[PDB]
Amino acid sequence: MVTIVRIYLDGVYGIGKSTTGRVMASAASGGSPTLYFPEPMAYWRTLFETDVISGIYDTQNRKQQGNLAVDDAALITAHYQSRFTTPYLILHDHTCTLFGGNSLQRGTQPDLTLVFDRHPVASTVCFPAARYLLGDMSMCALMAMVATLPREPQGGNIVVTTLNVEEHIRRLRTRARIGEQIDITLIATLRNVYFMLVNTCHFLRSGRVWRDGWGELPTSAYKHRATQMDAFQERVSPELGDTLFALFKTQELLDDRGVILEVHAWALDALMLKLRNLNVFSADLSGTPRQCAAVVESLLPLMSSTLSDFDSASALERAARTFNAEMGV
Amino acid sequence: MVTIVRIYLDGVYGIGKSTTGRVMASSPTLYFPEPMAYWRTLFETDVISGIYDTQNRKVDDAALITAHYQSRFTTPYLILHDHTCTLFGGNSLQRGTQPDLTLVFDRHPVASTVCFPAARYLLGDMSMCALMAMVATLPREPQGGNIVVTTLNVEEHIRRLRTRARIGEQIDITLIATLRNVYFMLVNTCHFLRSGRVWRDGWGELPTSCGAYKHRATQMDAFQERVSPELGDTLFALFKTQELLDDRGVILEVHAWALDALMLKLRNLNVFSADLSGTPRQCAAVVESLLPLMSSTLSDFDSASALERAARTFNAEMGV
Repeated sequence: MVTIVRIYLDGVYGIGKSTTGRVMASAASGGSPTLYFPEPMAYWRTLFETDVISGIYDTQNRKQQGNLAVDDAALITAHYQSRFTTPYLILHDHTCTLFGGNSLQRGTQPDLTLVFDRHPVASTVCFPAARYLLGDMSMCALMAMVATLPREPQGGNIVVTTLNVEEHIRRLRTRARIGEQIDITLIATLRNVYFMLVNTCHFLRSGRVWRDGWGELPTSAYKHRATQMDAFQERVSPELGDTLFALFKTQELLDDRGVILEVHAWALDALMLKLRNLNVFSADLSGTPRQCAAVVESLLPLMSSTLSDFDSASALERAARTFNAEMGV
Repeated sequence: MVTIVRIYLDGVYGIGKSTTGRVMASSPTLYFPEPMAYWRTLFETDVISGIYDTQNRKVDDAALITAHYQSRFTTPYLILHDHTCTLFGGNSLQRGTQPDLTLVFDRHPVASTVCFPAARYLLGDMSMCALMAMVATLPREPQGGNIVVTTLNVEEHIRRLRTRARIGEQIDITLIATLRNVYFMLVNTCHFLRSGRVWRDGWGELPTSCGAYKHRATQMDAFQERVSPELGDTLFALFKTQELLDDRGVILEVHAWALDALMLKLRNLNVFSADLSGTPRQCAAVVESLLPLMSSTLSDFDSASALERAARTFNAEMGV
């Protein structure tokens, strides 16, 4: 038998996710034998007749320019948003058959650590949520995305990466073209959405449910605040209004009476059940890559581990080798 | 402990599955209808109008808009699946008795995520990429599921669809023919997995489905139901395409994983067929007759009440 700790590293782009993950996988970094699963980049650019990275931001240009109807521009955007998801769903279907069960917090160092660049939450929930709040996407499209989030089986750990805005923009800046513009509005919205995610999991871990405070909560003004730089944070004890659930109390989902339809309630039930099994953490990436790797590394004692066998652990290693080689550039 | 038999009534449209379902409910029987309101009524867009109106291309951008609409068909199915899968219970077994409760669902997630799209790249209206996209979103069927594919001789099917259209309408006959082939492939896939085999058994010794295979899959009566089918009679066969292989002709591992998922997700689907030639009451009788061959799960009193609540709500919210 083999003890396994699995970690999804997530957050806003340009913070230092991949670099931290690669260092964590290194071996110069010590700790437990670690396997890194990078972003499925080939899948997006190189394996099919289209570059989904192109399309996404490009559609936001064609719509601005007046190159495609705004009704069409919300539709082809959505389809690309959908394509981001596919490789994550596939990786998830594959590896969940191998983690094993017996989730526990065992405190000791595992036989083996897995590190995934991004959890399926990123492309099915967070990124679409951002786009909906900015007005690039409808509620109906968001629900299309959100419904495709898979259930996390027992044992999962998600580490959301944090960083002060100054340094984050500075980090994007160094990596940007000549005098290329940075989308401050998107990052600001994406930064809040990830705080809403961290808050949500805290909420659910404290035994609370999306109905706890629903009647009192105002209708979702809300979208203004969602784009406001630093309007949201990691909260000690989260209230419904600090979580993702709050964006769903809007008119498009309610009665004539003002009561949410039971069918959208079912949708919020599913989002809850699906995030239940994600043990949540924060990691500040202020340091150098080495120091970042250590900030995440020191979260291990509170992390959940599963018991798997030697044959599955090997199957996870071939998976990682297969994934790295098939997803590069 | 309440004994539950859930059946998914599925197949190509315009045969009479909804009608059959409604009659079965009139052993107590619940009927979950299609999420019609969800698709047409609850939001600004009409996905049934949309996917038809998007075919005002009759050729490259349409393929992306029709693929997005396909996603929207799926949404309410994933929502209903997530709510009910909690309540069915475990202990799957073919007990051969009349259950305390039988659930009739209009269609399974497999229709919208696999059959209509999931490599519906077939008519060339959608791409392998857009396909993998839908197929990946197929939910895992928990133990005890039963699927009944409705079959109908093509003459009576075409008649039914015609005696339902108005002054200047069309029937996408070429879509109807393809769907009839894809649903046979679905039946065969389940028989094949039940037979103990796996998508790899026959894979090397299968011709690369490229160009010719798609054209064959759109001909009326090109496929049929077989108890012992060849790999080429299944949904697995359509994924051996140049688009998914490397230089040396071997399927990439990531694509292989997608076939495993599809495989695994279909495992607990006990498949049946039913001929819908007769009257609505006869069709229901045909389906009712398969009951003692089906899987049943053991649920608690509280969960079966929740399922009864589920159907009342769903019929209430999804009408028109």
